[PDB]
Amino acid sequence: MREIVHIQAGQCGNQIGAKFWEVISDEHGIDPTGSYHGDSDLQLERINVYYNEATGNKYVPRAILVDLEPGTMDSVRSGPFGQIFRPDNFVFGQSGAGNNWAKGHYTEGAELVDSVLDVVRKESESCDCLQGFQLTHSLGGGTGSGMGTLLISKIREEYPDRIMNTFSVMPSPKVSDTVVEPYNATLSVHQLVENTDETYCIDNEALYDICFRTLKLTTPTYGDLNHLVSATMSGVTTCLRFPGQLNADLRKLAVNMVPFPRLHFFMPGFAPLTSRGSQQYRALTVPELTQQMFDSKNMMAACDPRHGRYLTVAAIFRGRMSMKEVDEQMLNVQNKNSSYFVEWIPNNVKTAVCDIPPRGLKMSATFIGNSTAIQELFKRISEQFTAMFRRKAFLHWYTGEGMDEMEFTEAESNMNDLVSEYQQYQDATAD
Amino acid sequence: DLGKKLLEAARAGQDDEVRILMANGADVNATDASGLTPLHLAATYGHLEIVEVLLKHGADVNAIDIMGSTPLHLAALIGHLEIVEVLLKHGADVNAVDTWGDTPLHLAAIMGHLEIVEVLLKHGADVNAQDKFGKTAFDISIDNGNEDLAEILQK
Ligand SMILES: Nc1nc2c(ncn2[C@@H]2O[C@H](COP(=O)(O)OP(=O)(O)O)[C@@H](O)[C@H]2O)c(=O)[nH]1
Repeated sequence: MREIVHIQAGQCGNQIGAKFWEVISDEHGIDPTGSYHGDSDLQLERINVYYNEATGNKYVPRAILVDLEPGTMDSVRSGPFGQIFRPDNFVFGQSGAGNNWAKGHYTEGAELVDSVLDVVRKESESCDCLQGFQLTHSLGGGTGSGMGTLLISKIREEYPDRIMNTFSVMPSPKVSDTVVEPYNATLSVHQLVENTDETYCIDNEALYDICFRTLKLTTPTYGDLNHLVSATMSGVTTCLRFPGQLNADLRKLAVNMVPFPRLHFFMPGFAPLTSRGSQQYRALTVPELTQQMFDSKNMMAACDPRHGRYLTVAAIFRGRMSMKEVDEQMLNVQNKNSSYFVEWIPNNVKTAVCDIPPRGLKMSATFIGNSTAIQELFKRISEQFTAMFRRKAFLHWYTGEGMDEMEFTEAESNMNDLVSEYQQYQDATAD
Repeated sequence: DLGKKLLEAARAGQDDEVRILMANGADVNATDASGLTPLHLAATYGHLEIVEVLLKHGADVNAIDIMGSTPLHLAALIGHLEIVEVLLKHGADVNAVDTWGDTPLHLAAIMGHLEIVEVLLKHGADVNAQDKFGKTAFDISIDNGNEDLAEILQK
């Protein structure tokens, strides 16, 4: 297991994919044009995990970029490291969804899907040990949610033995203009619970809260968040871009993380917290690093884990520090809060350490938390949704595009059983 | 029929079929198969002067349907500030009950539209009005996860 093929679609999804490829193309040492300008070979032992090699010291990001809006691609060309993308891999539609799921799933996405499948095909025809597929998108809009879920379904029925990883973001009436979002959300969840393997959850509400209270940015722009997400992405991909025994490939990653097939919704978190282009003079230590990255003030989804219990956790520390200090603080948080861990799964928190730190930091810490508290995030949507589907607003959009209307209440019964599933494994003692 | 065209006229958002259809004697408040007036549909999907020229042509500023929703239910829920301000300017209802027990403040609160709560409360919203599940309007904010909605409900 080595090669990971990456894909970005939708406004939000393409944006965050760009931020990702920026920070990781710098950390791996690739210059903007596409030649290795690093220092340490630690950045090339597992470089093949995210780049194909065009002969001649050309590191081509094994990636694909899609949108139903013909514009979008412009924001790519202005991306400072955007020329490195392979020409064939640019597949951009020209209709546009306009915040409509069924337009992206049953209508126009149904037309561009087979155009993406062929570039994905010729991407897999040149991979030694193709791991799985790794996607970035958003749930409240039109293109990303729908066309994404359809793509995942077709890849799933053509590649059943390859890991299915998705980095999905959340709508909330704090950043979303329109309010057609509590529909596309529940649809996307309906497909994700049934077709994906791993799934990372990022709430726009959390990023707004962090940008306002911590970073003191009263007027949050739309890149202020992409910074915050790209950081977490480097943190959780460290286990796959650098060598190490823990979380080698994605299969191993899900193995120590997925207790039940459906429950696979994580709540990332990073410490410390910084704005853009602002380094840390008093860079953080260790007890504040782990004392922060397990508190809620640094989590990436609007979910207070102190209400729920952790099923599994995978902590990752980057930089140069003491190993004993790491494992000691880990177990200290564990046993001083053994009331927050399912005692019927033991050895549930796995922590690795990587040498190379992220950019702008000397010591960092990433968090990945499959908690039982994540149901609070799904009890919110099934509230914005049951309050809008009991009224049937905007249903002529979807239903008037080949969609069944009951494929909605299907998703309400599905998610409302999921909530009961996270509540199930919250009070089950080891009897 | 001449009420159908007005119903889908204020729903699709138009200036012409709300100017010279009520001119032919079209039912200004003609409903459909469950009870939506062209004011529910002009306030709902996001249209302005259709609710200013409709609410001055005889539109009931408190009309209901099969489950009990009013034009303020269907404007505080979606999130159109000016349509709730104008719908309240004519004397709408801020404490209307429907078959599931929800009030327009519960719906503007659930959908996280906060200035609609800022004006729905200042125009007399009842924080002690409960629903089919026994939760007040201040009982939506502490279960949501939104502090900015619980700050306006305790002020
Ligand atoms: N953090 C962040 N959120 C975004 C961005 N773009 C869109 N969103 C969110 O995603 C939702 C849908 O917007 P959009 O991306 O245009 O829809 P889509 O591309 O069809 O999925 C909205 O509610 C936004 O809050 C972005 O660049 N950053």
